[PDB]
Amino acid sequence: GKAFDDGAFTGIREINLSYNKETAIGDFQVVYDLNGSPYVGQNHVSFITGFTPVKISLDFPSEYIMEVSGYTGNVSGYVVVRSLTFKTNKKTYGPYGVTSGTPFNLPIENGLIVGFKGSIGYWLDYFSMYLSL
Amino acid sequence: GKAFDDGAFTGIREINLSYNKETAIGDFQVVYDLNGSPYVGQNHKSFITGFTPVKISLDFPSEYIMEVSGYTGNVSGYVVVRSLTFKTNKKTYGPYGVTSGTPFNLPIENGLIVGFKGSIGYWLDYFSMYLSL
Amino acid sequence: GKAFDDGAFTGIREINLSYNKETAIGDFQVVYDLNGSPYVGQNHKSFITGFTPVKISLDFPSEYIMEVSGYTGNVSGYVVVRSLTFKTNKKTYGPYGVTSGTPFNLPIENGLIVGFKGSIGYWLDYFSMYLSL
Amino acid sequence: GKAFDDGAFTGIREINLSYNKETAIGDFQVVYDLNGSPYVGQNHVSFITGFTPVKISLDFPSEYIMEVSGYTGNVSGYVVVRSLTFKTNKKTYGPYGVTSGTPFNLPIENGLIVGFKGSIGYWLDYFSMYLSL
Amino acid sequence: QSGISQTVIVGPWGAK
Amino acid sequence: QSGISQTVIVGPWGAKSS
Amino acid sequence: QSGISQTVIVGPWGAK
Amino acid sequence: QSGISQTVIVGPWGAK
Ligand SMILES: OC[C@H]1O[C@@H](O)[C@H](O)[C@@H](O)[C@H]1O
Ligand SMILES: OC[C@H]1O[C@@H](O)[C@H](O)[C@@H](O)[C@H]1O
Ligand SMILES: OC[C@H]1O[C@@H](O)[C@H](O)[C@@H](O)[C@H]1O
Ligand SMILES: OC[C@H]1O[C@@H](O)[C@H](O)[C@@H](O)[C@H]1O
Repeated sequence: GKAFDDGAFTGIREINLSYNKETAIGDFQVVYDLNGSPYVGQNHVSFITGFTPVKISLDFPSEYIMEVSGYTGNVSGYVVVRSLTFKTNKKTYGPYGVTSGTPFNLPIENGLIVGFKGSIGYWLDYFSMYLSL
Repeated sequence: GKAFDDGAFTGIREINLSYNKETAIGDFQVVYDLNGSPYVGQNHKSFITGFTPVKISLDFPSEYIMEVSGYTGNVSGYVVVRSLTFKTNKKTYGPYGVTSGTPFNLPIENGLIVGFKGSIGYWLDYFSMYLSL
Repeated sequence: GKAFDDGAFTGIREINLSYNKETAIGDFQVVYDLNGSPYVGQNHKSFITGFTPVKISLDFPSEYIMEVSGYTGNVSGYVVVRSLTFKTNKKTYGPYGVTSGTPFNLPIENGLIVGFKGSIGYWLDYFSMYLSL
Repeated sequence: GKAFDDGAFTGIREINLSYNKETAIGDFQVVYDLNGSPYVGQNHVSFITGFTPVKISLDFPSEYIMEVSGYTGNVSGYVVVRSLTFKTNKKTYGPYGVTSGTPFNLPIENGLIVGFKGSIGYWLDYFSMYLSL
Repeated sequence: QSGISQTVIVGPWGAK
Repeated sequence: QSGISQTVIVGPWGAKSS
Repeated sequence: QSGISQTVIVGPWGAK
Repeated sequence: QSGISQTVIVGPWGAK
């Protein structure tokens, strides 16, 4: 897929992703906070269409992500991120996608997610997160 | 179990743990680096015995942990850490324990594990890791 | 004066300031690096005019500031920043302004300056710097 | 002089230094905090005697240093730290020594001093500070 | 603030 | 905590603020 | 060093 | 890179 790297910012305001409940995560875009002002990140789109859009609007800065979890597994021959769930100090967003396969979860006791990087072809191949105090 | 918190240090030099092929992880102790000098962490022991000891001696500072993975699962009605695997930039240590239950894994692209905290009763109930640049 | 706070970024590409050999530092504007891309910070201008412009273009990312020094002192009954000098790993820029009053200097052994904040009325009243690894 | 480097810790609990009204700072020793436990740093002593001892006991962790200032100057042909002042959120300790020469000051808006390194011969030749969140 | 240094902490994994 | 990232800040130098 | 700020990064999860 | 944690360091002040 096409690799992307948004870099690090001051926080997260909104997450816009698309998914297909029978395959995996597709598009991924983040509206970051950049020193008190919204910063619209690049929209990383799937090579194909047919996904269901989802807008996760956080009540920044009082609301923030405390845990990210999901599943990885095959879609055709490719290993991709099939599902994602975002848990904040206020609500749980998701799960979005196929909740089967190999699970993974990242609970954060102290710190914040301040950026994303990864790769997207037909689906989200993989992703990493920038963490900071 | 009895909670413990080693706190944060400069790095990791050696990890000493014990496991039982039929249950889970038992004892856990770490030799940290504190500004260039070894610092021996308190030995966190299980309430029982019958475990197999394992010594992971890292070639500090050229060798460091890049990924920690394992499994959590029910043992005698308790959710505990049944297995642990440590992957450094030089080799893989483990798996130690029982590779059954729900997997988890924490790969690190940039940064270092500099401390551990958790709880141990008959077995390792849970644990968290301090991360830093 | 009017307070400003650019916030924290990933690096510094260019610094644009103005001074007067008889008073102090006037205008201050920074072009930051934001995850590989230039980010033009707001231009913080003096309430008055008559200053001499100075452009400090750094050879990012190979060139970075290693020390900031200057002088603070009384001008028209106010305490302000009268002079500034920026020393990088390649060259020394300045001093710009009046080198009279109380000196100050911030040498950096490890780390980077990634942001500025302060206040400007007729002149630069004060300023602080964001530091990061 | 003889160089020293205490490294970085969790915080500062007590500072023990000595000075002479006619020369400069002599001995320097710090009792750090290491994850909640006091850690006595090595006592860095002058090659000579005749200094006046000072003990700065901070009300850790509610009290912490917000600014360190002092003077550097020539003493018997050597450039040394002639005076030091420690300002916390509760009180100001010092100045200790002679406030003659070139002043320097390090005010901290956000963050903490967590370690010291430097050199001491007859007097404190120079010093640097570790900063962290 | 407090005079205690902070660091990122991830987890816990295991029992809740 | 809050959802805002923080960094070390040194200063200010100039007019007194505290 | 270089003039670029660093941050802790965890992952990746998904394809190797 | 290094198995050693790093910290911001400012200074030195005094003799060069
Ligand atoms: O997303 C799954 C796959 O999508 C394809 O379009 C691409 O060629 C592969 O490299 C992989 O990214
Ligand atoms: O290790 C699993 C369990 O072990 C028991 O000994 C202890 O009483 C429990 O609280 C729990 O820790
Ligand atoms: O810059 C020096 C001064 O400039 C004046 O214009 C302003 O009213 C003062 O508050 C102070 O900022
Ligand atoms: O402290 C000032 C001087 O003290 C002397 O004892 C030492 O030999 C010098 O190198 C210098 O350190």
